[PDB]
Amino acid sequence: FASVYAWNRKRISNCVADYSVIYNFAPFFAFKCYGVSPTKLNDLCFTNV
Amino acid sequence: YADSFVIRGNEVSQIAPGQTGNIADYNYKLPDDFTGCVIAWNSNKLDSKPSGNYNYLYRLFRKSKLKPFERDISTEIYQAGNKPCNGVAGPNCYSPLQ
Repeated sequence: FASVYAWNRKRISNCVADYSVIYNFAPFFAFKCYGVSPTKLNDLCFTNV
Repeated sequence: YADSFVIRGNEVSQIAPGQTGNIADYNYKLPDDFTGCVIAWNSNKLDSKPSGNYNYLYRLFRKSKLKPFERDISTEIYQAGNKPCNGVAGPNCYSPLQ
């Protein structure tokens, strides 16, 4: 991926997504979650992520 | 109520309540109110061994979360992925023990 000088911003929309594919990765270190608790990122609909 | 354990200096700051860390994960949960205190001191001259203390273990990859003041001591069979690992399959075992 790119360095901090040029981030790769993406617009995720129109799809239906869950939290399992994010849990495919084990070495999670900076798992800090703000605003929304990690255990309940499911069953709630955003407007644009 | 006094408890004792041995952790690295990196994880020492994780004993604070209301935070997520390597220790504060599934492995160990502590009450967030935390009326008590925490006492720690360096013991690199005793616990450390020239041969390498690989006998110290910790379960990072436990499936479910933990409730404060709950014991996590069991076989801890690893069953993840989109298939029944059954503990014998082989791949994706990544056992929590380290």
